Amino acid sequence: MKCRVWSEARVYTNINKQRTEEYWDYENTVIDWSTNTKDYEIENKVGRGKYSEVFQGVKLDSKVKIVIKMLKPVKKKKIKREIKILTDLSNEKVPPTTLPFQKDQYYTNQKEDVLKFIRPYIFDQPHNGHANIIHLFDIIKDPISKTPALVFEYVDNVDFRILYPKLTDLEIRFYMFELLKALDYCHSMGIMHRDVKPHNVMIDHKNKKLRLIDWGLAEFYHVNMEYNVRVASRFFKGPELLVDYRMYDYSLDLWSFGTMLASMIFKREPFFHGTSNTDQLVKIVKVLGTSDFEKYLLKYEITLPREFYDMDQYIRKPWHRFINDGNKHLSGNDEIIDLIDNLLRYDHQERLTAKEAMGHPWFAPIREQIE
Ligand SMILES: Nc1ncnc2c1ncn2[C@@H]1O[C@H](COP(=O)(O)OP(=O)(O)OP(=O)(O)O)[C@@H](O)[C@H]1O
Ligand SMILES: [Mg+2]
Ligand SMILES: [Mg+2]
Repeated sequence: MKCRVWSEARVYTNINKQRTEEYWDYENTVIDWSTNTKDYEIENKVGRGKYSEVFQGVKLDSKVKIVIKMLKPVKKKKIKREIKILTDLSNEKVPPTTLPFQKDQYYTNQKEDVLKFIRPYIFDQPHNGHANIIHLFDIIKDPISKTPALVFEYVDNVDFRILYPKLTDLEIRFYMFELLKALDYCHSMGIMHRDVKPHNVMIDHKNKKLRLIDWGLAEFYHVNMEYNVRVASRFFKGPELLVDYRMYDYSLDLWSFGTMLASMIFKREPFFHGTSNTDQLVKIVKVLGTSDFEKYLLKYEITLPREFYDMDQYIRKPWHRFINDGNKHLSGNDEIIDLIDNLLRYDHQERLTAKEAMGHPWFAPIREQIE
């Protein structure tokens, strides 16, 4: 019961009032494990993360190449949550983002101060964002090792530290547009991803194919719910997580998207490089400035956690200052700077929504090629 000023999502506010217990209540599901990995031939390791080791394999009946995510020990409800979210997203018969746009059903937060953040531009067309969500094929648990495991669609992915430096301006615009479609869809489904970052974005470059993976930290959005702030990874944590504003929403994903984008555009990786939890906030404020930070704390009447009282006064760094000859081919236009500026805001309510971001001028060359 931490928050003083209450906050609600600007968009898609009431999805989980519309949808009921059988959709969002992951704790009261029972996982239908497959008793055997007999349907699969498990090959070599293709990746890892904080919560898993991931192995390439083949589904023997169809010969489809898959991955198997072997889950490290965690609370069992986290496993139920990942499975529920993945199945909700894949099993929706008519993805809401494929339907005709309805503004009154979109901008659902009707507070006067929140409505001022509606942008003059918006992508208002149906889209295939649901097709950018990784597909879960099976749930398996070996009888001998007792290891819970998730079988997914395989993506032929290269580490971002190898791929991203090779990408052209137009290719970054393309892929980041694909990511926004995925986010618009999961948000429309009343779900926050909460771990948006390069390692969780599979790209098969030769097939121009993008998948948003790793749904293990995702959560259902409920109006005025206070969430744990110890989620995501240090470098991608929004200001709300650092100052312990627990009543956050889908906009957290857009901060993460923005920080990922800022890294690609300015070629500084990671963009906010904190040496500790404390210093992570310092790295952010060093950029956005102390002045707007304090206005933000005042707006929500946030009592700053104890650790941040040794913070110095910082003058805002204009984005222009991040431009240099190494990156100017990606950063040297007004459009990208304005996009980044409108994503990376202290106040979560101020940030572009996925749909607004998709309608931003920077994506014009991508939108042009849709029809
Ligand atoms: N479908 C896939 N195709 C190819 N590689 C994958 C796939 N799924 C996962 N991987 C690889 O395995 C890694 C770990 O998977 P994932 O991100 O789902 O697990 P995690 O342990 O929850 O990660 P995090 O530490 O970000 O929470 C990924 O970063 C990726 O490199
Ligand atoms: Mg991951
Ligand atoms: Mg959104």
